Amino acid sequence: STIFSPEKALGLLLSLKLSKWQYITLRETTIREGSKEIYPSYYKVQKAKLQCYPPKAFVAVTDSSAKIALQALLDLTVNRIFETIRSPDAIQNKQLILISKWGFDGASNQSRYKQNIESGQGDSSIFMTSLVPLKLTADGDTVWVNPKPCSPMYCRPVQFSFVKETKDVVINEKTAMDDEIEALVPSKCQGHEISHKLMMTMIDGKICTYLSEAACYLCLAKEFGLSTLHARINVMECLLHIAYRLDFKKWSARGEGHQELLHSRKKLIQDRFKDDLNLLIDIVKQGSGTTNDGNTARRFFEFPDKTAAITGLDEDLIRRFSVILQAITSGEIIDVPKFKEYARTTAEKYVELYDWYYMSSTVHKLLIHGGDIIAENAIVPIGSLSEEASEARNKDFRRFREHHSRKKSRQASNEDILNMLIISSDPLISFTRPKLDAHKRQTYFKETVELLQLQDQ
Amino acid sequence: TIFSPEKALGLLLSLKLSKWQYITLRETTIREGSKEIYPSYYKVQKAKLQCYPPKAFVAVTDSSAKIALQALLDLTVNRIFETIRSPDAIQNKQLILISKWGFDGASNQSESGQGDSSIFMTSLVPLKLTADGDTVWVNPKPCSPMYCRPVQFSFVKETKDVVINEKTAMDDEIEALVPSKCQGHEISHKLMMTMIDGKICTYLSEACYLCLAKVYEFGLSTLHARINVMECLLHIAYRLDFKKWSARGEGHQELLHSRKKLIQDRFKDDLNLLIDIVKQGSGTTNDGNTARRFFEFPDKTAAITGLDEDLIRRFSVILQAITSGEIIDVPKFKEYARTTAEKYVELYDWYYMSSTVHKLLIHGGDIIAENAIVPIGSLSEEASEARNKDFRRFREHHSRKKSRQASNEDILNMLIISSDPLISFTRPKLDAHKRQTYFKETVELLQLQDQ
Ligand code: NA
Ligand SMILES: [Zn+2]
Ligand SMILES: [Zn+2]
Repeated sequence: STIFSPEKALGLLLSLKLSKWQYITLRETTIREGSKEIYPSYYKVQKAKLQCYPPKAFVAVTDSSAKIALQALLDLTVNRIFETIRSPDAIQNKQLILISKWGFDGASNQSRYKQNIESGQGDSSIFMTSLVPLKLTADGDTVWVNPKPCSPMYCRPVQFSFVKETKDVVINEKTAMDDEIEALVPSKCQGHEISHKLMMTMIDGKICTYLSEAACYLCLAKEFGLSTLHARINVMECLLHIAYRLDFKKWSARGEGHQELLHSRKKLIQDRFKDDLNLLIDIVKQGSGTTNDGNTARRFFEFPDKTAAITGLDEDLIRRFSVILQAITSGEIIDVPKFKEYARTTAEKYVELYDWYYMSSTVHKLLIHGGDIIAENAIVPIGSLSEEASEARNKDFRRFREHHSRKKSRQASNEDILNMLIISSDPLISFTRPKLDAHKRQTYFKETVELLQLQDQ
Repeated sequence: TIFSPEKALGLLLSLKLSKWQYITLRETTIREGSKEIYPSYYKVQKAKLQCYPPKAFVAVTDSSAKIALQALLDLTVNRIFETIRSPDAIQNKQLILISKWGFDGASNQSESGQGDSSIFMTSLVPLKLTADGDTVWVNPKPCSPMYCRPVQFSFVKETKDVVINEKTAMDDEIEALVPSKCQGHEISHKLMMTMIDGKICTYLSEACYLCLAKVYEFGLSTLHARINVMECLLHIAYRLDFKKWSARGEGHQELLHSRKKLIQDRFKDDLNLLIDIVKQGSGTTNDGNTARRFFEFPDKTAAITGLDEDLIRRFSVILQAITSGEIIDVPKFKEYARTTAEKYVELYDWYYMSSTVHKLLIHGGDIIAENAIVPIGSLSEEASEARNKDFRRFREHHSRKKSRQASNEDILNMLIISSDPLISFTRPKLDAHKRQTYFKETVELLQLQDQ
């Protein structure tokens, strides 16, 4: 009776970032011109939103943290997965196997630059634990399978607190998860009974050394959890470091008078980013040396034509690295053979231009082993997704503050972001969301969509 | 296509849609099996170009922006003709377009941005198109910003000088007005400077009959109406402890100041509002943005100030009707003002009502009825607030020296698009913003109850 389902409307809502009253006015104004099979009522959309939420008795929103009980979240997901299977009349109901993925990561944030003058409340540092469902197995066969195993569209939020990622809080979160994992592991839906097998694979290198108290093969033709956030930042930094040394073109600035003009070049480029782009590109807040958020790296690659004029780097190289990071962070399906050729050539262009600066471990793992990592669905979006939430609460806090107190508006923000994270990671809602945002449509390059083989023009 | 490019462009403004929100909205609407809905953004952008006057006086500096009204009137006349049902007006030997003009200034507070951020805007409104004395076209919203054509806005504090400076600078371009041309008809222009308050009139020159309601002390500025009523309510709130008009008295000043800071503190911990904060010269630099938030939540403001909630919402509903620019049910408004007035004396007969509150409640119906409400000012404020947002977006991809003009360039255009006669003819009766904020009593006064 309506072109857009209430759930499909909710998709269009997220894909466009439309407000409640923009959608109501969009509806009314589109009716008054003679067509009502298009959009449902917002009453129907609000109900579709409510259907994504888990029960209110399992959701803990403080002025600090936010937590869902892992039992409640898995059961919620199972139900919404069944509503996307073509004919959920499966034969094995004695046992279904839902294979799921989990992990955690942390991101930082800065609201312009405001020291001794705070623009609101919030630690500007978020720590999020997430879960992703992978395969639905009955007697050894695939019944339903995740179409985007590394997209944030299936990155369910479990518990995010606005705390810095300590070695302790990592171990604290592992045992806090392992216990609620090791304790309860059943589920029920639509007559079938579903057990859960969880794998902690959304983990980077530093977390692994924590949990244990503690190499290429020489790189054959004839590897770890790659964070989208970590890839985007450590490549910007690698490109910046090359830019500072363009005067002498040597990896080590240890030589006679090289350090003298590296700092000279670095200050020229730092100033160029501030007045040409309003970017604090390498400005340090004494937190071991590089307080560059994912926001800073995102804007460093947003305009390859301009970053090259600022840094003195080659535009071809910069655009190549940006297109790659876009494909990674989209969460969409990447044409692995088409990607490997693009990565293999980007590497060739690197040594063509800057063979003197050795490739960072992150750049090596990206360009040289990135094709395989994509192919084995081993890319971790908790990082970038955790940051995008932080940017979105500080936005919500500045909106709620105008009619609520600080301690109350700070929780109304944690309440709303948990919801926004649930709708966006909902299997039935994500089942009909556009392959690329209005944001992704505007920003992604010609080469990027070509790598994603997207017919979502 | 269901939406015309101009009608889509209206939907664009009414929703505050970005270029890429509209493109994705279109694509996503096709991908679900329906094309006939929205036109291309190139066709929408072409419609935007059609509102602009030529390179004749695209004058956007790092400071000001100005259009010659000859180019603007000819522009307006042409866009007015595109809205008449049957332009078979036989009498074309002389057409009389009667238009309205004036100017007003607004201030602003928030220094990280660029700009003096105090704006002074001169605007023009077309009223009637006369053929041999007969109505050919008539303004459907004579006080709405939807027909408030911008002539020149400079970022200057409204000085005594710049008023007279603007008066003769406008007066000269008047006598030099050649009759406009469109569709074989010849249109002469008669302008009246009535969008003017009492302040401007005493400059140019170097009352109640014992009250009788069934210009009217010059009219009513929407910007000044919201501020001078908020301030009147606050002054009542500060003196609630002793219930006397005079702030003098035995230690009254001591507890009046105590109440004023109590309420000022409530408006910060509850609302993040600077209610009477001064940055220059022992003053009361309350923005039009500040008055909008003072009335946005009458149930909450009343707990803060200790005032009667009914009264606050009543004053808010009225100021919303005034500022909407839409047509107000004059008989239904007069009854609403005349009852709000009764409620005022019911609660606070001890505080004499300010002249602005008197003019509104007692003479406001008639001022509405004679379309004597001036939106210059609030429009200048919404423009000023909208440049600071473009500056914050353009700066993040452009230098300051260019972003300071790219903002002035874009704001003049959006003031033109919003004041374009053909676009406003098919614009939604009330914004997406007005949907969320306007109260039931407000919509009923505009009689938009079912839209
Ligand atoms: Na508005
Ligand atoms: Zn290797
Ligand atoms: Zn009177």
